[PDB]
Amino acid sequence: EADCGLRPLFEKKSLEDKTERELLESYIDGR
Amino acid sequence: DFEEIPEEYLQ
Amino acid sequence: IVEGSDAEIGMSPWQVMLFRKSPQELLCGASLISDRWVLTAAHCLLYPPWDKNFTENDLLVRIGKHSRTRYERNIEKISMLEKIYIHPRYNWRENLDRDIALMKLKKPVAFSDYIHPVCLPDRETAASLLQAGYKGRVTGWGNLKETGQPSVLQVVNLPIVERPVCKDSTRIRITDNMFCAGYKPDEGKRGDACEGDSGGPFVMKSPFNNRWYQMGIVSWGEGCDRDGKYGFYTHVFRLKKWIQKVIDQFG
Ligand SMILES: N[C@@H](C(=O)N1CCC[C@H]1C(=O)NCc1ccncc1)C(c1ccccc1)c1ccccc1
Ligand SMILES: *[C@@H]1O[C@H](CO)[C@@H](O)[C@H](O)[C@H]1NC(C)=O
Ligand code: NA
Ligand code: NA
Repeated sequence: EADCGLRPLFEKKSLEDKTERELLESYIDGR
Repeated sequence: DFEEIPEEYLQ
Repeated sequence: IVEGSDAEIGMSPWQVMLFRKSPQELLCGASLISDRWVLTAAHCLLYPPWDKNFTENDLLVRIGKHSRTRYERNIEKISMLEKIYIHPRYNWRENLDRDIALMKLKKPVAFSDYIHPVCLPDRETAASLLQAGYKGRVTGWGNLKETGQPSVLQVVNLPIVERPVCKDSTRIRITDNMFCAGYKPDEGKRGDACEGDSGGPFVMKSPFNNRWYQMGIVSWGEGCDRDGKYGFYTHVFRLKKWIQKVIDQFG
């Protein structure tokens, strides 16, 4: 879907869940 | 220990 | 999920519960990839060593759930299966190679705050994110310990492990259609999938476009959360050509 992977209660309202930052901090590629 | 689901789904 | 935590509401809106009709019980996890298609592990549906061979009418899929056992009125949606598709080269005899299956629903499920599909990776997203040390997220209603069961959906974030370390941890023959994840004994964090979490998603949030991608399917392990053991996941991108072939032919 064009809208896949975007959560109504998080990405769609620009709210972060409590641990997604842990994932981001592990992603070195491309920063 | 599961709550019964509506009968329509088991039809 | 061992050594995880309670999910937040709407944290994993692609989560699917595969539910056995009789006896009423959790069969496996799964994930929503469109309004008509659910992805799971083949061994959730077919595993002859354990006399497991489910047909469509044996099962329901329950979407939008948080509580394990409650009927979540006005929130969850319960769908019937039209057809099961198991990978034609799923190796249940040896090592669960190509542990992947699709289910087409009889009717489209309505999206909501609690129900929304995950993306499947492209080659570039897979190449970028499937790297040792990069963390993904595993969710499920499976056992809390190897040797009880959760009130609500559990979540744990785990790092992908170097392939030689995966190989050296096990006597099972690993293939390119698998990857493994988990902390090492030294690392001082733990966590794992366990029985009942099979078929659920290992997801990663792309830092390029801020979308969640399903990179893996909970497949197998030796125990749960054992030091020096790792969880093994079906490599979704490596099997995507099959996924697309099924959906193009039958969708
Ligand atoms: N423990 C076995 C396993 O995971 N098997 C058996 C068939 C189904 C799946 C399962 O329960 N998957 C769910 C799972 C279990 C533990 N953590 C995470 C998910 C495994 C094995 C791998 C591949 C093929 C056969 C068996 C195993 C590994 C080493 C020694 C013996 C068995
Ligand atoms: C699984 O069950 C189906 C349904 O009858 C059957 O056609 C198939 O041969 C079975 N496969 C195995 C490996 O038992
Ligand atoms: Na080995
Ligand atoms: Na471990």
